[PDB]
Order: sequence, then structure tokens, then C-alpha cells
Amino acid sequence: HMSFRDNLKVYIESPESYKNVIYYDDDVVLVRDMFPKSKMHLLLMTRDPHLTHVHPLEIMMKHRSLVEKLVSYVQGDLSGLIFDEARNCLSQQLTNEALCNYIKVGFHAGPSMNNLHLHIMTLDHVSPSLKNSAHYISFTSPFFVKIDTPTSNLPTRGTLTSLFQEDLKCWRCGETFGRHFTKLKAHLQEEYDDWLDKSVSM
Ligand SMILES: [Zn+2]
Repeated sequence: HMSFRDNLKVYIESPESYKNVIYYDDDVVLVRDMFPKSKMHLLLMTRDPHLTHVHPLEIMMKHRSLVEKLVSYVQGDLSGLIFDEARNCLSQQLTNEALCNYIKVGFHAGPSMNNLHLHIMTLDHVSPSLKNSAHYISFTSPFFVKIDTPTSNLPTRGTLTSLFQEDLKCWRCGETFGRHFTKLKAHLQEEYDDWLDKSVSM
């Protein structure tokens, strides 16, 4: 397991060693992504050696126990922690109320790291580390498998390549930008400021 794709393995082996880790116990580790693709971008990782290397699509289909445990952490145990993190990344003026509708949770259909990781992130996609269409698309299309996706609605592996070829479009308003990733980025910034302006008075 010496591929760079195995680099997450350190967080579940020795979570006590990394400042990036904001919660762990015997079962899971909540860690900040080192290349955040939104203002807040966290990963929830199982520490189970027999689950960490299972593909997320096989997890969704055949490991509901784990799915339910992860959800219980996100929506229960760690909810307050995640909202506080969001306030640190966005604005302290934001309520859990407003943040709840500004966060998404799910797996990549074709992860790039080998250890199972659930993405927990704000919707903005305003971040320096979002650098190409593939990044953006991987979070705003069916390639992002929302944790509440029914098994019957899981994406087909074969058809996954075609998503990354399509014009860029804003997730919030649907405006398209062709392949002008740079124009998309400027617009995402505009969308975030708008959401933030509306939301801080609430
Ligand atoms: Zn828009």
C-alpha cells in the first residue's frame, strides 16, 4: 500500500498524530481534506481494516450497517462539530439552521484515494484547491453519490467517464460556461457572496 493513493491510511492508523484530525474514536476519524474543494471540506473515514478498502459503491449496496453508522455521526454525534467548523471556514454569524442546507455528504463513485472516505463539505466550491473541471464535476454530478441515495439509484460504473466531458454549469443556478473553468470559478465566487449576504441576517 505504497501508492500515493494510500496516503489517507495514516489518519485511521494514527489519528492522534495529525492536527488535521478534529475527531476520532475507535470507529471513525473526521479529518480536514488537505486540498479542500470547498470552503469547508472534511472527510469521515472508517477505521475498520475490512471496510476501508471496500469500494464505496459496494459499501452503499452491501454494507448498510456502515452507511447508517456514518450517517449517525454526521447528523448526530458530530453535527455540532461540523457546524462549528463551517462557521470557522465561512462566518461566525451563520446558524446551524442556515448551514444545514449548505452542506452535502457523499462518496465519489470512483475515488482517487484507496481508503474509504465520506465527503462532508459546503456547497460553495469556492477554493484555491479546486483547479480543474474534473474536480468540480466530481462533486456536482452523479459521480458524487449522496449518502442518502437509494441502492436502485446508484450510478452505473461503465457510464461514469462521460460526465467529465460536458460543459461546466453552476450547481446553484444552472448557468453554463463551456470549458472556461476560469469563468466558472469567478461565478462560483459571486454565488457564494450572494448566499452569504442573504444568510448572515437569518
Ligand atoms: Zn450560478
